[PDB]
Amino acid sequence: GVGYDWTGMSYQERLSGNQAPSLYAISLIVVFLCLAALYESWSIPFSVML
Amino acid sequence: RAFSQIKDAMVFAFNLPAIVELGTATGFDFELIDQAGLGHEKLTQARNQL
Amino acid sequence: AYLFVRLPSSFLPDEDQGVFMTMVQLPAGATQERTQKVLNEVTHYYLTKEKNNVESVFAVNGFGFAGRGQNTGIAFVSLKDWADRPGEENKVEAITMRATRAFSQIKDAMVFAFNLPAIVELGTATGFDFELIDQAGLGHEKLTQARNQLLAEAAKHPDMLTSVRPNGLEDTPQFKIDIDQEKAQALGVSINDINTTLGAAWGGSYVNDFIDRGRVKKVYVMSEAKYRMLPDDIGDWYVRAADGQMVPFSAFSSSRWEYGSPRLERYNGLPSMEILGQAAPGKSTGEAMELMEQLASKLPTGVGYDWTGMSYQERLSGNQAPSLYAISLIVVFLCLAALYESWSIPFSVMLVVPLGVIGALLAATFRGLTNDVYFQVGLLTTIGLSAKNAILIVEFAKDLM
Amino acid sequence: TAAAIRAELAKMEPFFPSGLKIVYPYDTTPFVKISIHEVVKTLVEAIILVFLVMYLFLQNFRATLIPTIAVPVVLLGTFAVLAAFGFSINTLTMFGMVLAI
Amino acid sequence: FVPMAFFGGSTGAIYRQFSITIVSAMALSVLVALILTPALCATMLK
Amino acid sequence: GTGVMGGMVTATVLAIFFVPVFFVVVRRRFSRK
Amino acid sequence: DVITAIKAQNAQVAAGQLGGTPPVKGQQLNASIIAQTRLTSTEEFGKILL
Amino acid sequence: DRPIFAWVIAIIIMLAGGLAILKLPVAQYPTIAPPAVTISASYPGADAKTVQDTVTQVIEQNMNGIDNLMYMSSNSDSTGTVQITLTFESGTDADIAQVQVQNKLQLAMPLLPQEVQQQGVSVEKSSSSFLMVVGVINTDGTMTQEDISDYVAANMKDAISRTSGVGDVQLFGSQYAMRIWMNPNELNKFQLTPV
Amino acid sequence: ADAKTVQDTVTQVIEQNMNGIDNLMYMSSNSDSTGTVQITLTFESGTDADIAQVQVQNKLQLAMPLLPQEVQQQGVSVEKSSSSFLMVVGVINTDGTMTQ
Repeated sequence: GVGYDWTGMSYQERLSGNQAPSLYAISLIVVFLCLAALYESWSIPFSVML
Repeated sequence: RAFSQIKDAMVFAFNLPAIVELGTATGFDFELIDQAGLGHEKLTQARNQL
Repeated sequence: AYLFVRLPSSFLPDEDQGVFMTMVQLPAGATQERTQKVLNEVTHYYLTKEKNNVESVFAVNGFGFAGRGQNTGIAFVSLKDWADRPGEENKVEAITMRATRAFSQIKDAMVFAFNLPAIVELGTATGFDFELIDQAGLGHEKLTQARNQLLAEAAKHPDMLTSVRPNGLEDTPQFKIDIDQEKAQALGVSINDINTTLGAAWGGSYVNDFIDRGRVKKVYVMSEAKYRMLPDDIGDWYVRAADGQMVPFSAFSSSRWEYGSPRLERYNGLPSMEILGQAAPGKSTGEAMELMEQLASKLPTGVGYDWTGMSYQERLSGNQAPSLYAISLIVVFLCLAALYESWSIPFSVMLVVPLGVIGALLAATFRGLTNDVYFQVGLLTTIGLSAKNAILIVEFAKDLM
Repeated sequence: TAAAIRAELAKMEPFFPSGLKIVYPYDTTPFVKISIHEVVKTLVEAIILVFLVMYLFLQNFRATLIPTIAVPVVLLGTFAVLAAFGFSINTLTMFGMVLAI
Repeated sequence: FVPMAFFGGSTGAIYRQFSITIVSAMALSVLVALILTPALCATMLK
Repeated sequence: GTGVMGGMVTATVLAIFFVPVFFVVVRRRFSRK
Repeated sequence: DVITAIKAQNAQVAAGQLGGTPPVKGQQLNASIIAQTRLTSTEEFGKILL
Repeated sequence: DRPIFAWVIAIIIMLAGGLAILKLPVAQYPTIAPPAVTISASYPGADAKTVQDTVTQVIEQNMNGIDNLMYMSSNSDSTGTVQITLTFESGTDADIAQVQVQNKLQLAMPLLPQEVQQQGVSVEKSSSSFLMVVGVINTDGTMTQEDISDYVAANMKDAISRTSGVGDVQLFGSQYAMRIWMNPNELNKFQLTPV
Repeated sequence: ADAKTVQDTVTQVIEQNMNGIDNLMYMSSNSDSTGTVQITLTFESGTDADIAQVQVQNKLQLAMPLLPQEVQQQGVSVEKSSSSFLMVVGVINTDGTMTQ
């Protein structure tokens, strides 16, 4: 009969983690796209995205 | 240094964290709860044990 | 148009939930002992002769809708999955049917078992909820009579039928202790001392709070049930005087049985009893409410009428089906000339629409059913998608012109 | 709600003593878990029924792919413009999504 | 479609539970089968 | 969807040739003016 | 003495019930008890004893 | 018009479209409620006629100047309880039609007997329907009705009523109280009174 | 009053009435020996500082008379928190010293 809880601290739900991988995931899907708007194909999406 | 060096009672001198509060960088704030309905004295011991 | 007026409308249809509940109610001031006898007789049915449909019975005694009391009680029912009960005979549709039959068939007290109306509340389909108000400031007894008089003429119409019943009706005999103020003041007892005795010993008293193994809880003083079961127990209660000795009841009190209401109700700051009714197997609302309007108008002064259910307020199919297609029509008729021009096209399509609306009332009638708010969306897509069949041959052709 | 009435209930399960098995005599959740699973049905076998009936009439995988690549975009787009501005985001709009399908 | 958005009061917005969306479908269908579809036609076809 | 599929066969068989559709660019455009 | 005797006579009190909440197994009738009630007229106020 | 775009517009409206399906779980309905705000008072032991005159009528008297409002109903019961449900216009503000009703009661509060105060009084939002009934039953050393309903309140209920958008939690039973069951004869013997 | 009393007599009575407050994240308390206690209801980032204010006040408005009449008239207040100051403005004396 002791349990545990956090309030500080323990966010709640934020920080760099969970707000740095899914950030550049939805950034990437955008980044990769319209590197073909007037450029076309998968020809440009590697000439810049990396 | 000078305060904590020699004194009968504890003294700090923190810096204002550039906001209202919450989430320093690597900090945490734990909390231990009386769940089953034990005594305050019975709780404080588990606090000491932790 | 004939297949239309004959086909009744539909609100949002009474749909099965995979869970339903019953309704238990007892007569004039029954005990917690007598209602449990009925709840056990209900919890039995679902567990004995309906094992393959009923998952759980959550019988609650003392609950009941329209208010709690030692006279009500209701039971919640969980049903055995969805695939575990194949046929119509196996689900809420008719599970309630024998339940309503078996309960009401033989019983000393009334029992129902309704189905959850697929929402929170308000507006079934053809339902009504009347309310009779004390306007001039008559007595509650003088009001209840006009309530009975209205229930007398309304039920007097099985022709142009209705089904009307009130709420928590009763008016059960309540025991009145009549304290003689001057007889008590004579023999040394304080009035703010007898009432505390009669109050705390029979009703109970919230004295103070106390801590129980971690948290603050209540301290109630009431007294053993042995000495508060019957009117004769009032006598053997003793109250101390200024002399320093015990004067009992009856020596200063009077014992009388008298009628009173267990549930008084008020609509908008005025004393008002509620009456719940029906439409008729033939006519619905528009006339079911209309005849009810002046059944109250043809009785005792200071009575009035009001509705809350039900009576919307301002909605339904009416007023939200003619003006709907009026502003739909003005739009429909227009831009049947956007790139088509003139009044040439506004008849090549705007009245091609009654092809789709044909059945529709064939599908809605010759398949049982009734015109609902998905018919009132399907009837509305069989208009626009029919245009890509109509305005896409008048345009697909006339572009040859 | 509802996903969180269970939330507290989930964390107080271990501190329970002898014989505290929490049951569910009455719950609404089941059907909203189904009022999605039964309309994904009338969407998937709608799509299956879509690139069929195309092999009849027009014929060919290389031509039946075109009218079927359009259907995710319109559906995905419709539950995006529910939130838009200051209106919807519901079921019945997902049940009635099928009538618009 | 749309205009049912000037509805009643307790049948809340059941006709706006969609005179739109079948417009959020139609106009989006009008546009999705406008921007796309011609582009999907003359690519892999014949 | 019963009002749709029914509202279909009554406007996919009774519209395709029957009554209106066809009396539309012909009977309803002119015949008068 | 006028005031004190007014609220003493013109009073509405909440008494218990015949066959209350925790009953005796075999209790048949359940009825509410009415003791004093609020005086409603000028005549009843005139009869308030001092 | 040409190719490599459009498909990207179809990449959006599906990703941005599927970002709005991340609304999982998402509700069943469409809220179709002319909103209900209920006030609940409880005079313990008092009859139906008293609780009408002493609390019900006093509350209704103070219901002036509440924005919108459709009607006002009451249920003065013999159990010594009454609820007043103020119904508002479909889509008013469940949060603003709440505080006014509370702040009309806040001037009728001390006109109610101090027996009825401390015995509750509360204003909340209504539905009349339940999402979940969660039965805590015993399958070992049987605790019993009174023992269980106390525990479910002294361990569970507090965490519910104060969480994710709960209107009101009607628990099935009651938490413990120090009950003092008086005896009038062992009370007469020592010249004592329940007072 | 001591720390143990102010927990049982006011702190626990207030916390008992915290049911049905929209949103809410957690609830902390500080029953002190000085005879004071603060209950901080924390809400979701960007709720409504004006609507999350009135509900908390109107849950206390049914726990008000359950508190001793020694503690009432001695304040009770509900406000918005920051834990930080914009300005400290010291009024000091530089003549006929007034005193603390």
